[PDB]
Amino acid sequence: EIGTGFPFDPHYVEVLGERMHYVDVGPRDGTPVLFLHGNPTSSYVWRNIIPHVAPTHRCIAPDLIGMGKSDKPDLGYFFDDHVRFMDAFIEALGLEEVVLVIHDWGSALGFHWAKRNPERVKGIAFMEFIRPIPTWDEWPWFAGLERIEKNFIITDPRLPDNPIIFASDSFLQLTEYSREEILGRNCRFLQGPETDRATVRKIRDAIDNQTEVTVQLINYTKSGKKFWNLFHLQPMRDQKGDVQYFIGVQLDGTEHVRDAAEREGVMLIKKTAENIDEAAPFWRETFQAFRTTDVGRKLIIDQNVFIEGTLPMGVVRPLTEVEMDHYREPFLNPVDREPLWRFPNELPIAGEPANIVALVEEYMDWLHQSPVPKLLFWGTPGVLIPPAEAARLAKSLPNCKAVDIGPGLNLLQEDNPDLIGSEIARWLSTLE
Ligand SMILES: CCCCCCOCCOCCNC(=O)c1ccc(C(=O)O)c(C2=C3C=CC(=[N+]4CC(F)C4)C=C3[Si](C)(C)c3cc(N4CC(F)C4)ccc32)c1
Ligand SMILES: Cc1cc2nc3c(=O)[nH]c(=O)nc-3n(C[C@H](O)[C@H](O)[C@H](O)COP(=O)(O)O)c2cc1C
Ligand SMILES: [Cl-]
Repeated sequence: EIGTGFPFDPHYVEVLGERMHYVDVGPRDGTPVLFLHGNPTSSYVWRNIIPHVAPTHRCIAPDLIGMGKSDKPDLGYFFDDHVRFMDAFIEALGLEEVVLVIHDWGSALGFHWAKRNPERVKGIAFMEFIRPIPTWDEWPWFAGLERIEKNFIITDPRLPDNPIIFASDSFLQLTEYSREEILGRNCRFLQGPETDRATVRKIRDAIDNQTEVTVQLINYTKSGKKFWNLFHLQPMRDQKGDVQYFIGVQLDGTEHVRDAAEREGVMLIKKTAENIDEAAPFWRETFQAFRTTDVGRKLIIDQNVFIEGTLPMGVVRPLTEVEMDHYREPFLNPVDREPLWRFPNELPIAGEPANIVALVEEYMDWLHQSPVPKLLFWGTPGVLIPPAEAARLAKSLPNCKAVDIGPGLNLLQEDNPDLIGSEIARWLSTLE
């Protein structure tokens, strides 16, 4: 299993009148590697990465102020507050040059620090980072829905060849493929020799006409088992009425009951498609409600929805109870939940807040002209970084090597720590 323990002795340092906790392991003479977590996590999100780096390099992972084992003073916990504390933390440890490993709001911290101190950053690994998000349409409404008891997939017709970017657990059961064997491919891989080609044209024509179609079709499991697949597809449109996704709903079994009962099956998958489409904007409207005072604080501070509801929906795989208690630990007291609510209100989406938008633009500009080595991880569908944006950055950023970690949402270290860690370790070998 992926590791659930946290086998690191605590270290502490006084920072602007407040105590911060950090992990500090590995050798001590060379360039240190600084790990910056974001919301709603802590140095715990790095627990299975650091062991890949520790044999060769020093590993420093602080808990942001207000989080983890660090003190919890009375602040607004604005991004500017975290900036002051991290500035002071780095100076308090005496750090000179560093390599950065950064995630979420840790990455706004790391990129903002590098822009102001470029000759001290010898390389940057980043994943799911803070970028200006132009429109709420780019926020994936489907994030974290893999366990919904409904057989459906989402395709992104704007990626080459309309690949699958989401597959519910049910769809894995039906086809016998794992999520890593499904995402990023066109759903036509389920077809085989006895698939009626005239039916495949009916699907191809309808998709080209951006229109719904319902068919029954011969498909194959990963193990070669033929089965009748009764499935319905239909587009989803964004706020401009343009198709940004297709939704597919499949019915379970080799059927063979695809007659008379077919009229009930057809009605069931059509009804499921409509119900999912009806709910998609409410799924996405949750973060918008977070970004409000009276409702957002009742959800996140009074109810703890960010820990109990958003955090598991940022991992494709299920988090165990042990792992959920580690993330719960700093926030058992409702009064300590301020940084959970202020972070999403700082996110630069659709131009607000203007001050954070400007700041992230400034360091994005820096990163585009900086020769510093860059290692970027991304998953499907991701949350902050959709695949298309990962692809764009892989070509825009100089000295950038991009790594696809497989299925992933926001806490990519939790879906595939062994790849992220080993990739970081080989990368570090190629540096100065
Ligand atoms: C730096 C950037 C950070 C990255 C952020 C990552 O973003 C990931 C996606 O964002 C999701 C935002 N949206 C919500 O959080 C949300 C919305 C609605 C619901 C809902 O129930 O309708 C919930 C929600 C729960 C919500 C609250 C819950 N309590 C409060 C008590 F403490 C328990 C429980 C669940 Si629940 C254990 C009954 C639950 C289950 C669920 N199905 C399980 C799986 F099959 C999907 C879906 C939603 C919930 C959650
Ligand atoms: C949302 C969606 C779901 C689909 N699901 C399946 C499926 O489950 N099985 C299948 O054989 N084809 C499925 N397809 C069809 C293929 O992806 C493809 O569009 C079809 O084979 C016609 O295209 P082609 O002639 O270029 O192969 C789906 C298409 C969409 C848009
Ligand atoms: Cl956030």
